[PDB]
Amino acid sequence: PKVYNSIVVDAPVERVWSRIRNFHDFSWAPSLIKSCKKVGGGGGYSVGARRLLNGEFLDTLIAYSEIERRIMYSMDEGPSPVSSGEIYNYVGNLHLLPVTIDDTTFVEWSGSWESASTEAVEYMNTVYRSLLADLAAEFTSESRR
Amino acid sequence: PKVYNSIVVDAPVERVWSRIRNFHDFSWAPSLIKSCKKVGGGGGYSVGARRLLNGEFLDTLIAYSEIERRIMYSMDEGPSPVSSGEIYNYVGNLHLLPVTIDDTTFVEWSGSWESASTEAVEYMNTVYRSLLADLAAEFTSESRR
Amino acid sequence: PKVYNSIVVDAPVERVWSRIRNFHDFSWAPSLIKSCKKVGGGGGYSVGARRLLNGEFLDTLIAYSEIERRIMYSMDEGPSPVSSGEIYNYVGNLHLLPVTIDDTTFVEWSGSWESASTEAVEYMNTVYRSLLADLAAEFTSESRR
Amino acid sequence: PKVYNSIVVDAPVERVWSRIRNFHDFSWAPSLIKSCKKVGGGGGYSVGARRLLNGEFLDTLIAYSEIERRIMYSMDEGPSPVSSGEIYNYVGNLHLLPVTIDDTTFVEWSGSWESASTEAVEYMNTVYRSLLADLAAEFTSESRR
Repeated sequence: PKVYNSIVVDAPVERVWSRIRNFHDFSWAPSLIKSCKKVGGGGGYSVGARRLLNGEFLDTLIAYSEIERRIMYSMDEGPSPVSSGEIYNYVGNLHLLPVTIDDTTFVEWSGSWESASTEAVEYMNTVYRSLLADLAAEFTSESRR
Repeated sequence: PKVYNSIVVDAPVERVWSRIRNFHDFSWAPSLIKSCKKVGGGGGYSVGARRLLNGEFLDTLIAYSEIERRIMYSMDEGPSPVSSGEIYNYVGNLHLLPVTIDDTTFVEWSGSWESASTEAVEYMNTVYRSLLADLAAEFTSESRR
Repeated sequence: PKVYNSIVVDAPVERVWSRIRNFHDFSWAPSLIKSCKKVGGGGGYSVGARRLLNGEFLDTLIAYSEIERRIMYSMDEGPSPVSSGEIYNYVGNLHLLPVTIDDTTFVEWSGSWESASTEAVEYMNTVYRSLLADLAAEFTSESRR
Repeated sequence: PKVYNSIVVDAPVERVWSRIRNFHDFSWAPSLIKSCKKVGGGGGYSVGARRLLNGEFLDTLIAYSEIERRIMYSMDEGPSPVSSGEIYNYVGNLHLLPVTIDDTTFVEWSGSWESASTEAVEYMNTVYRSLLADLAAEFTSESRR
């Protein structure tokens, strides 16, 4: 199955990227993400780097693009209904584009995986919408004053 | 050289696509496009189809994606400073994405070409911004009532 | 689930493309494809075009790229284990690249779908390998004399 | 302008990738590359990493994909005719695909840049063909014994 969620953020793309570009800095989504621990070697832009979030999501960075402003990762472990016992080949894909007419930012987040069920679809929609909502709340049409 | 312009349109992506999806229907950008004539065989979604706009832009459809909502074309002839005597390998790339949180539409338009100069850069920025501005004006935050 | 199969064909990419580029001409894979009937409007390069193969595979063209030499389609109906009762969102993706050093052709064919099982994986591997094998047999290192 | 060169290598894709996957290890192309020095922070898979080759090519890693087996970089400095005084926005794109039928590897290398001339086209074709030729020579149809 797969999910796709997107929002427009009232801040220039360079600023939004500067904030989210580090695979080991998730401080920008404090609602859902309570802890983000580096695991394995490699820094925040090093493909192969890993992280553990909330003590239960284990992610590996599988692709990074400075030029396209994209971060892609596998979710290697997670809580039900996205545990490794119920899904496989989970790939997350977070990507920015400029909205040039008013110098804002389009943010898209895709997820896809294999599974015998669609049980995880609602759950990841909820997760991604929360993460994106934090990102938007940080860059408001008035927070840009 | 290349150009990139984008806007957010206050209408659902299915509606925006329905309006722009036909390579031979350019009625949605009346400010700059005064006439759009079919040239050669193939309909509005047929790769290889061609069109003449304003009696001076000759375009060929070189790629079309219903699934990705993308139209790509070569500009084979055009007025200075985008005539075939001054540039080559012009490719235009028009593409939609949904903004899911509020059910709006992100629209991006890219152009790239080869040239001894950048003289065409300002000119195409002006063209694309006008075309996109028509698209936005048609789908206003209030025109969605 | 998904499948991916590829081969190298001893013929220039322009020749291979010329042979496979028509969504309604499948005469190049006579082993598995016994009949290919046009369904609905639109010609062989018209996105939206449909075809029925062997009286049981119903395909729709969902993307076409002359510039990238790619054909993408949904399989809307098929025999078990790829019937619409057992899988959904089947997308096939057939794409050519030149092998420039000796002027040959790389051919890749991808398939992906959603399903409660992987039962269709072996089956589509078998189908794609047969189709590609026909393509190769037609363009041999000696058939290029 | 741009260049595109490709070859088929008689070795499995995992082996070819293992050999070329490190932005700071260029030992696989000894014909043209005599020295490869790390510059700046970040390791061989860290986007932002830089290198100096032959004391004259300064490259920065701008994208890396483990999942797609791709390395992309900007050439920030180089000898004429690819010096920063004569070209700009040089991007190199090195990418592997499996040839599944016989378990070999397709290798493609693209380059693109902006320039008032095409003088660099022949020159980069020559460079890329040499680099690829080293890669092939290392993995021969008999070196796989």
